[PDB]
Amino acid sequence: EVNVQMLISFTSFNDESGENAEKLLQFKRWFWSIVEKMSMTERQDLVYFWTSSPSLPASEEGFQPMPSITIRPPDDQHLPTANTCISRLYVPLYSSKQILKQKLLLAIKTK
Amino acid sequence: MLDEPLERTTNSSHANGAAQAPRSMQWAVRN
Repeated sequence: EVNVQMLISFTSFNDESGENAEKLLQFKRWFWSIVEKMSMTERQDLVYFWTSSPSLPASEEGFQPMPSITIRPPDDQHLPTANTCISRLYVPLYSSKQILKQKLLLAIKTK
Repeated sequence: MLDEPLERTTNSSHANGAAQAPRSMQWAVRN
């Protein structure tokens, strides 16, 4: 399976939306709560959409890239994308929450 | 509450190899 703590242990963060640090910290907290709030199939879909692998490698070594998250400028009508070559998840900045989880679930639903 | 780190790294050279100890025996290792 994929564990939330394991995902946190080797995940970095970027910033292209230019949001303030106070909002960004709570946004990271929201994202981590979202990630910790699905079932096994949904997290498998998430890791597939992120790194093209249904299972997270057991060790940090072996990751040819280093998984990262890029915060695009806000766009509530644009689904987040990803680059599997470097395993970089390009997600827009969703100020609203319900739209954030809805769009994340819709993006990970596609196979 | 239950605040936990959310970044890749929490320390560079701190705690040495204490963090590598098993969770069961983490009580027996300091720093």
